[PDB]
Amino acid sequence: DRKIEFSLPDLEGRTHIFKIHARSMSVERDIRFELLARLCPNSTGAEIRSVCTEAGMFAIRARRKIATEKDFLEAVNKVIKSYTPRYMTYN
Amino acid sequence: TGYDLSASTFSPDGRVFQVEYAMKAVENSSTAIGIRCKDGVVFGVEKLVLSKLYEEGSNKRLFNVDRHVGMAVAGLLADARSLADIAREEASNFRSNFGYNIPLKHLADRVAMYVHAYTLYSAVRPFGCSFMLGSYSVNDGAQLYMIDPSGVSYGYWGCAIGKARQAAKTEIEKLQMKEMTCRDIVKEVAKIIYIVHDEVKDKAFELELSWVGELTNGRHEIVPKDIREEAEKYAKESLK
Amino acid sequence: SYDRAITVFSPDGHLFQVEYAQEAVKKGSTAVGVRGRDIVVLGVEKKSVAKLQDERTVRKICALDDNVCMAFAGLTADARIVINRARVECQSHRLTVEDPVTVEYITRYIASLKQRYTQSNGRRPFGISALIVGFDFDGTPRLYQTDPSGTYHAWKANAIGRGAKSVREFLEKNYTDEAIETDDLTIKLVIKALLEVVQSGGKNIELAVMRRDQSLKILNPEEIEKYVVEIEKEKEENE
Amino acid sequence: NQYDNDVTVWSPQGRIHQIEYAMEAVKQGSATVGLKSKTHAVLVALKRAQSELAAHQKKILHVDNHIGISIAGLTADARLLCNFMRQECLDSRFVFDRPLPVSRLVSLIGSKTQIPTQRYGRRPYGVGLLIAGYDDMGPHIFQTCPSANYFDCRAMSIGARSQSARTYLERHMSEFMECNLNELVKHGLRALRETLPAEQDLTTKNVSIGIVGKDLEFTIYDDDDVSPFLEGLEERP
Amino acid sequence: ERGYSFSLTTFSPSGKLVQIEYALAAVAGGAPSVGIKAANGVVLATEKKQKSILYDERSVHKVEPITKHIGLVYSGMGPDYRVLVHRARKLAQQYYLVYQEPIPTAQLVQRVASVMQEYTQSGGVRPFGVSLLICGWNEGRPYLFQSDPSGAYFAWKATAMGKNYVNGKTFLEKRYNEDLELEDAIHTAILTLKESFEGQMTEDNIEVGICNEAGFRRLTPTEVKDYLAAIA
Amino acid sequence: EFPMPNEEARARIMQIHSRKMNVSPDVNYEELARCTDDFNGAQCKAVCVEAGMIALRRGATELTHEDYMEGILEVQAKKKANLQYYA
Amino acid sequence: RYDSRTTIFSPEGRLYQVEYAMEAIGHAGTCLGILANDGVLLAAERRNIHKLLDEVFFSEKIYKLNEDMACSVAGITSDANVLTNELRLIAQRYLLQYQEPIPCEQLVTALCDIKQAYTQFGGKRPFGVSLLYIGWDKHYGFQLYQSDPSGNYGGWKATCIGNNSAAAVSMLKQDYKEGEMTLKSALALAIKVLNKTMDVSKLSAEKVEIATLTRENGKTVIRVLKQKEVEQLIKKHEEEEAKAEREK
Amino acid sequence: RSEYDRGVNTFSPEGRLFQVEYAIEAIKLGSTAIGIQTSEGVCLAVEKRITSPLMEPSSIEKIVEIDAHIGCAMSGLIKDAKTLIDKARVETQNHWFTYNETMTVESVTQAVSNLALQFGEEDSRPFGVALLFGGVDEKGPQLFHMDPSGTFVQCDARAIGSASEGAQSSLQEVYHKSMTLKEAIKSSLIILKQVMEEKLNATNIELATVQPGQNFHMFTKEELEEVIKDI
Amino acid sequence: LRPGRIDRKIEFPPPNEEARLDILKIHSRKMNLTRGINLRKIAELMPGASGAEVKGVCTEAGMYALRERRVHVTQEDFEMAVAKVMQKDSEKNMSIKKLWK
Amino acid sequence: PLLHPERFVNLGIEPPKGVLLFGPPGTGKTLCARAVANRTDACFIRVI
Amino acid sequence: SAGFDRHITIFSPEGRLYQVEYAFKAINQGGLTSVAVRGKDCAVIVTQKKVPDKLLDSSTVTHLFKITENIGCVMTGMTADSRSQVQRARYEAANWKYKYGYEIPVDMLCKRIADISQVYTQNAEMRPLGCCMILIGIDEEQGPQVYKCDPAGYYCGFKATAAGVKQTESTSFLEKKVKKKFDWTFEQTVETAITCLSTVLSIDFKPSEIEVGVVTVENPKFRILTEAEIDAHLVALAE
Ligand SMILES: Nc1ncnc2c1ncn2[C@@H]1O[C@H](COP(=O)(O)OP(=O)(O)OP(=O)(O)O)[C@@H](O)[C@H]1O
Ligand SMILES: [Mg+2]
Repeated sequence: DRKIEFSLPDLEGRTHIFKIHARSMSVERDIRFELLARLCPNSTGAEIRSVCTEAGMFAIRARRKIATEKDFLEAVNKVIKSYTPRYMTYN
Repeated sequence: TGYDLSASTFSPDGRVFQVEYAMKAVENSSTAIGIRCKDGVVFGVEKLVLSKLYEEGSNKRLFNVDRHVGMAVAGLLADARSLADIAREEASNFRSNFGYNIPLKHLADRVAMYVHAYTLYSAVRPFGCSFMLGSYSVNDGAQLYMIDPSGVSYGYWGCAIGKARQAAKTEIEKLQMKEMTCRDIVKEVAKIIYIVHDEVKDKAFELELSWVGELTNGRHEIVPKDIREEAEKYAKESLK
Repeated sequence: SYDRAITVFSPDGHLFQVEYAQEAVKKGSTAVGVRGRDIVVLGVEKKSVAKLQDERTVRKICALDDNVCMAFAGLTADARIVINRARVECQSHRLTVEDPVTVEYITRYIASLKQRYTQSNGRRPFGISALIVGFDFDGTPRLYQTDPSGTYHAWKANAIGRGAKSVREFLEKNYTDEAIETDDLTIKLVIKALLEVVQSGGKNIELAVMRRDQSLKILNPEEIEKYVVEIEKEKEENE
Repeated sequence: NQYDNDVTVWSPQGRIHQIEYAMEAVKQGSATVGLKSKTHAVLVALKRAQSELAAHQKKILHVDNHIGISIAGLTADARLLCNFMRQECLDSRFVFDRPLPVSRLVSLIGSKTQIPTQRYGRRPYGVGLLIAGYDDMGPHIFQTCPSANYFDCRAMSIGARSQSARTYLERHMSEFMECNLNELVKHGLRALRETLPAEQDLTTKNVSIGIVGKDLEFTIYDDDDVSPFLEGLEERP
Repeated sequence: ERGYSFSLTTFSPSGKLVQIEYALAAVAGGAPSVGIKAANGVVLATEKKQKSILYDERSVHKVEPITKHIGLVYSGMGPDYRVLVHRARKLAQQYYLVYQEPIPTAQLVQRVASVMQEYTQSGGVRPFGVSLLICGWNEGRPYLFQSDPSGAYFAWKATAMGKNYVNGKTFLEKRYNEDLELEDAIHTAILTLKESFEGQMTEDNIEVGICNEAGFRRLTPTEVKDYLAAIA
Repeated sequence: EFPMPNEEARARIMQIHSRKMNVSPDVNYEELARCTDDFNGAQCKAVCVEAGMIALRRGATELTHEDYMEGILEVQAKKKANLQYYA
Repeated sequence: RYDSRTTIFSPEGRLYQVEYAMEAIGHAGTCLGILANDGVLLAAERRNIHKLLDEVFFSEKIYKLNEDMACSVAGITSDANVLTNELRLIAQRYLLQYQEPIPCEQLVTALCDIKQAYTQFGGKRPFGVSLLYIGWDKHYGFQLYQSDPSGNYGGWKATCIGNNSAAAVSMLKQDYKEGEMTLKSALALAIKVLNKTMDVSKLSAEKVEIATLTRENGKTVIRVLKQKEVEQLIKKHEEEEAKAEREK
Repeated sequence: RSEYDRGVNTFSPEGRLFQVEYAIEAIKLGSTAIGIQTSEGVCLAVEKRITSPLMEPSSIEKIVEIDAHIGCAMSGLIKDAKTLIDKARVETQNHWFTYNETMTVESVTQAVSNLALQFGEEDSRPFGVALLFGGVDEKGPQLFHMDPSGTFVQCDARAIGSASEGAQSSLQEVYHKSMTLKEAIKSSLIILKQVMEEKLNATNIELATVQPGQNFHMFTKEELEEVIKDI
Repeated sequence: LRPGRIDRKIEFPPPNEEARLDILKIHSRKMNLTRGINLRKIAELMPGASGAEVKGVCTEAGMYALRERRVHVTQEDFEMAVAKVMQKDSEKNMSIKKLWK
Repeated sequence: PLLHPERFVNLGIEPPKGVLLFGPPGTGKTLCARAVANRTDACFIRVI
Repeated sequence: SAGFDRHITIFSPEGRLYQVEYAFKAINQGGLTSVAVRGKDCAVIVTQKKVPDKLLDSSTVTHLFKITENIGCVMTGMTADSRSQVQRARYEAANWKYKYGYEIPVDMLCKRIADISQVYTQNAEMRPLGCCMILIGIDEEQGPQVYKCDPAGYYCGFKATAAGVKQTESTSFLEKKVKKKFDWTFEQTVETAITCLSTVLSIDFKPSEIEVGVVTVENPKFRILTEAEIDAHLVALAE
């Protein structure tokens, strides 16, 4: 009877998912999760969890116990962007 | 399927499907009838009022092509209005280039050829309206031509177009239009229009009449209210 | 399904045909351009032409006007058309305005022509990227790159074509004010830029050198040999 | 099905689905109410603001001293149609030195809009117009749907959530003719307010009023000019 | 490669303009037509069979003249042959107006082929489903060319087109000699059509025309009758 | 033959499946039937049910026509937003 | 697929229709040209050698464009005729405007521009004709110019277009002596190459056309070799081959 | 949707043109542009989005001089933005020529939207770029935002670009009508630093203001360092 | 075809003249060749042939002797078999052949 | 409907008896189903 | 094979134009049959006049259209396309008369008509007119002439001919009839046409359903037989 569509999360939803999947993470206090949500334009919650996991992995790679915002940026790059002249046309 | 997407593609059995589809669009519209008197032509269409907010005459289907020519469209109203504009342009051009009123046969032929030209190209679609042309002049009498989306047009002694085409035809055959005048035949037209009306599927309608004949000195005009009301009364006298 | 028409936007707002035109540029030989205080240089790799063919007709660096020159990437067929229209444009601009054409103006017109060719169906985008430089600013050296999309940019130093990323990283690493303080050092810098992606001997590096209020000077093989010998001397000194 | 891509294709049922879809595009716009008394033809529109601190969009446009419209649909098509009607009214003023009658202008709009609904090359004009004006035959309220079929209405309402306004106008049809300007505007505001959800209310920042009268030219009331009409309205039950 | 067999302005991955070969196949499914060039003249012969005796044989002629010294024979679609012959006549008259000399057969063939090519370069225009066989007598030497929908033209000494063209070609190079004359060429055309002809060859069923120095003329049914009687 | 319900059929179906629910007299079922082209009887019943739930979501004691239109939207999983180019 | 029309760019950035047009060139008959110190020549193979086919033009593959230019042809016959007619038109237009013969490269550039325009604008298929050019001009003298269906040209000393092009070009590069070839040596090399470039043995003279360009007293006479000299070259190559196998 | 989104001439069953919305999606790929309209003037702050240190920072254009009294902020396709900006300049020059007066921001924005409306109206595709027109006129300082559909509306403080949503929300939280130019610049720079991936400095943004009396001022490097000091 | 799965790609080109002579001598070993048999000329008369065609030539040369009811084959039988086996099919329509100049 | 059937029977509303959770993979439909099973307080049957 | 029948300009693999064949099949949609017979000094055409409605004006249902005074036609097929084709034919005849003086011969007339049909069938712009055109007219030095000429653009002269749904059977009947040489008189020509149509239709041929037009050498004017002459011909035919 009822058909519920699970569309891709919006910016508020993506920020909420980022907060959900980083609550147990050993992160810094200054991480702008809104920026991370905006850097994943069309990404599911599973991709957000993958981004958080990859940020933790990056901060583990170097012997650090806290995942900084740089690690989250690198994780976003590796998860979303990995899988410039094209972006040169847009500004 | 496959051959019905464009108006320029012939079917394997050899029929332009788009024209038939446009015909089916006309059949989906309300009934419009025209009866030729012994001395004129009378038009009557069943104009449904879709919403009560309308203005008792909005989007009327009775169009004056010229002083003597009237059109009683049934079908897609935008296409009908465009075709009325084309017919008016053709009549004006004929009058300007020849000096006299365009004969109904010639006007019907030209407007039909304009209609048929829109079933020849893929970039255009056939007209979704069917219309009938009526006029009177002492030189050539009363004429009534019906043109459908195909572009075919021959004269009619009495014709109907719309949903209840068939019932209007069965009832109009039992009328001796060859000898009756345009006075009582208007009451007859109202009665037939009232017979061909579902009234349980169509909520309401506003009956509008039109005629052209000897009593209207050869001109086409809206039927006067002071006799349209009596035509309506005769229609109510008939139980259906 | 959104990459078969130039005038169709993808759901994420991408004109994929334009990016596919960009992809043709990366399949061309690299062109390196860096501007100095009194010098503008256009490095170009050669494809080591066949033993039985004449190089005179495989010219890749051409001058639009007497003091503006461009090096392209991508297909030569589109590049020749672009260069011809640019020459006609600079001559026409000289006709209407007696001032000589500006490198900025010629770059803008080339970008406009490319944009007009990527604006409707039935017109394939110009799959060439041009490195336009010149002293047309009447005392100021300028360098410009036109993407096949229709956008142009001013670069202190830039590379196009195959291996452009490596040369761009190299130049970003060592394009300094001290590196381009003299013409010889700038030409040497072009040489080191082209050496990494084009590993070969001579005649595989073509350099176009234009001085202030001068004409285009395509360096002969002897000159590039002497410069590469100088670079070898510098690197042996480093070791 | 596969008869849903072009205006020049006919469905087997005898319908043109592109025209029906264009007719739906009116419902994507805000509700607009237009109604006429014996001497005045008022139209009231609800304005949506994209952001809180963005100005409310213009919904009632000026065409001539005796022609005013309220747009409900595509902004591009609405502005194109408004420009066309402004040009036609200017041409009529220049050639005949008389105001263009509302019926003739509406017929011209129907004729112009019909062409995109018949030949390939451009989509139908996906905007519904509530044309109001004065001429020798009295006030007029025309509704021009994108199907190129226009209706002469006593009190029409188009746009999103316009059925409540249409029902209210249907209920109070009789009183409209014998009403002054203030009562006509109040009835239009009530019809518009019937469209709003329970939480929202008729404020001065999202309501525009356009009036054409016997001796009153077209005037568009926005913001504080709406307040004289807005005050005095009975609170919704 | 069925996906590239529709458009005329696209190349197959193998590089074949498929619609041209399709038009050629339509040509080869047409009525037989044979032309032989003799040392003194050129002979054009096509079979003209109606589905019934109900058809006036003399109303439509497959062999038509372009100038006083140029003929036309075809194998394929007649309606396309009519526009082709009209264009050939216009081109010949234009050349005559410009140069005040009867147009050379090679030049006429080249211009006609250029007309044929004009319909093979854009979508929405169909290639001419007919191949022409062009006679001529220029500078005291006979001419014979074939123009294809592809736009290619050659200089056939003697060839057979249309249905069963392979059989006609095999008959040629057997009974064809380079040093024949007009009557032997007419006879060779008669037999070449004969083995590509179903049924009796009546004076109405076969239309021929010689193209010697006196100019091109369509042989009247009497001449065809006596020539056939000599052959039979 | 069981055909897809037409305008009158759809209006009648919505009337039948809204009989048990407190519905405003102002609902125009004819307008609803026009708005639900290519709807089967099950989809019309779902329209009525979803209209009821949309009324219940707002805490409304009685249904409205706009509730029915929103239920029509929700039946086909469509979501309506204020498009920035539709004004 | 991304070959529906020429204007389509592949995701890799390749004009698939253009590449299709070039790959289709190998269907054409073998054409080659050798640049020598004293002149330049062209050599062509007649695919159609039917005895029922009369040879009236004697220039079906090699066309004269200007008083000092000539071109060989390989590709679609209709496109070939169109390009050669346009070549003559451009040549005469330049002659009318400047009153001097075209410097060869300008005319080749004009054709290449036309071909590029055809491969760029929609609704037009690329010209499936690759044609070689020969000519002499006051600026660089004898030149051999190559044209591709995409409009990319290039100066060359010796090439081959058509059937088995790669083998002919490879053996050209193997046994061409730069700056030491005379017109007689160029003719001998062309005959040697055409012998095994085509599968047909004995290199029949009727199946091969050769045209040579010479600079005599400032006249630039274009000569198409008649059957007699072609047969003489064939017998010369046969006797050379017999001498070569004498070592065996 | 795939059968309804292959052209601007096709209507979706919802009535939406599923090609204008893709053009709106295109503007989301550009760098964030922020404009605030205050009584003292209009400020425009954008993100440079530099891709290489060798590129000249002034080469790419995000804020431009439409006229001496109007500045425009860009977000989206470079080519479409350049075409629209040139059209704005030409139209403002035409208005000055014909009427001997500076065009209102309303009128120049309408003129640009007139070109933005012709996306297949038979004299192509929608212009995938959003413009923020800011300037002063006889009505005072004004800010206008235009979208690819040509829909243009006055905005008190509009943010467009990659971070349009978050910057717009913080703008709603931080904007009031009694704001002066200095606090407008400070708040806009703070919001930009909040929504910018890279650390805010003087080379990764350009700031421009238009105040009554003064002309279009684009902040220089020294002025940029001065204003980013306190933030 | 990647190495590790197909380590060596061995190509079988059509036999050359010496290879064709070897195949002819292999497939005519049990045949009663006449004194005037020069199998090298038969190899030369089969340019660009395949090993199966070389064997088919021997088979047809023997079948000619079978037709004539003899157990020996002559050079003429081999020459006629060369023509019967190596008979190709051409375009047969000069129209199609002349599309490409 | 399971926890508070009174909110529906009073208004005569028959609740839907089925849901189709559809969307792109990874959007969280299975997560929502697991959350439903976590607080269903009734018989939850996962069909293999 | 079956995918090539959607565009008129596309050739079938066997070399056929399926759209033209479909247009030919569209001729039978009218459900009518027309037959034309040529006598020694007259040409007679008869055709069905189906009026399946009492309210139709039988005067306006006539399929006999007069191109000119000495040229007549009968149009079988789809009605609107046939009417368009006759208007085109009248225009062509009037233009020929204006441009060359003497009246257009029948063969030339619908040879021009067939040329129009052929250019329609070559360039894919409009669908071919699904209507067969049968022409008559007395021409000097050649006697009576009747030419049938079709949507494909194929025109021919006929001693007798017919087109419509019942075409093959009528042509077979005429083959059986036009093999016995006899005086093809006006009376005999009309009688044989009526017998052809009646036998192929197996209908008693009430005079109200057949309409006949004939041109004669004695009276070279297209004349449509009214009810009285048609009935007289039928009764002379029966006895
Ligand atoms: N909205 C969300 N909020 C939080 N986490 C989410 C959300 N959506 C997905 N996730 C995370 O993504 C993971 C995988 O998602 P899930 O298993 O629900 O996928 P699904 O939508 O059912 O897709 P599939 O089509 O593969 O079945 C979950 O375990 C959860 O951690
Ligand atoms: Mg799951």
